[PDB]
Amino acid sequence: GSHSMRYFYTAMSRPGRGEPRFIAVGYVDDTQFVRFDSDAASPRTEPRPPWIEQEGPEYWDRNTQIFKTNTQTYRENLRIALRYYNQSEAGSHIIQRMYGCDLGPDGRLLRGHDQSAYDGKDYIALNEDLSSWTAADTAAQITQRKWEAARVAEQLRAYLEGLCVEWLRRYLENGKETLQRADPPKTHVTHHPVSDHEATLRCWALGFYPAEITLTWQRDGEDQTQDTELVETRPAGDRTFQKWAAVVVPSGEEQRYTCHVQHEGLPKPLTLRWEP
Amino acid sequence: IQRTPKIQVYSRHPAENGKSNFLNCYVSGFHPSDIEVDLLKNGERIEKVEHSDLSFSKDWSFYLLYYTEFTPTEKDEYACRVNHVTLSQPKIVKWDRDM
Amino acid sequence: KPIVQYDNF
Repeated sequence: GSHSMRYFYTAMSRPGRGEPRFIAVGYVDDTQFVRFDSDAASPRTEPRPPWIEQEGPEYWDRNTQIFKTNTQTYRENLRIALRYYNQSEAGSHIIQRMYGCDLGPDGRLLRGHDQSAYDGKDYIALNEDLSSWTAADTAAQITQRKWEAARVAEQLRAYLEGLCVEWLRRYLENGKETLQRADPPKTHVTHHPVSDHEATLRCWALGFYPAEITLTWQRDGEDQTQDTELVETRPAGDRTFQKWAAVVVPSGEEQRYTCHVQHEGLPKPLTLRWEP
Repeated sequence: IQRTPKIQVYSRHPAENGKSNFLNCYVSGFHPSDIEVDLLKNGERIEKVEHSDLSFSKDWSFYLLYYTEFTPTEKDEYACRVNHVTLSQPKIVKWDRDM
Repeated sequence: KPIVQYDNF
């Protein structure tokens, strides 16, 4: 949907090197706004974008106690997971969680999320109805029956439909100058001969926000999906993103190829050709 | 599971010799989380490198951005060296201003 | 603001 709030939790055990590390990060769309790391000398939750700094001392204290409590909880969970999988206390393991809410165009909950993974594999996930669960194996099935018994989905549903939506709306107001501002991509095409009979055409898209973009190469109006090399969208470091799509074409036929760029920061789709 | 890092080295802005910029090294699609990343200038480790906070994609794989301020020239060469448990030997990717 | 809910596996 139009906007979303997401918190990412990562807990990692490291036998022989102290207690398990717990990291938590929060995002509103593609913008990180908070961070917490139990390995920081004097662990506190820190601001990562200007608009969250206006929050008072009690917001920071409340955040910190939640993440400190989570550190303890996930340390217990890593120990429990070992028993469920008959694993020894000599290995290093990871539990990841990702939860949050999506706001639709009208400002109400579009859909909620809450998923957990163990060692990079799905473990348990809250269903879209925000009432039931999907467990990936017989181990997660135990967690599931425990969560059904403690009525956990109900707690999550209350959060996702209420607080998550209220706070996301508040952050969007407070950070409107950036959160609700799309930066269109600055586009250009490059030419790189590979031999006498072929040249590489590269369509670039730089400086855009948000990350979502579409770059297509077309030969006489036909989508060259099979011959286009695309790089994964990458961050620039200043909040914006970059991406390029390339195609190897026969020398002299460059003008039969067009690059199509789609991004919400653009009034209407761009069509680029290589101008020599 | 174990997933090998994907590596991209590029600059914040298009490269102009003699003008300030930022050398970026983006590593993504990896699991587990421990990883060693170094930015190199003519084969030697750059001292002041910063990185983003650890996060992950919807498929659970991690990603990190390592960056440093730099001034490109035509003589100097830059690269990113990554080491991860899925790699038999550190992978080095040189910076090409056209990618 | 994160959720105030802590449940074990």
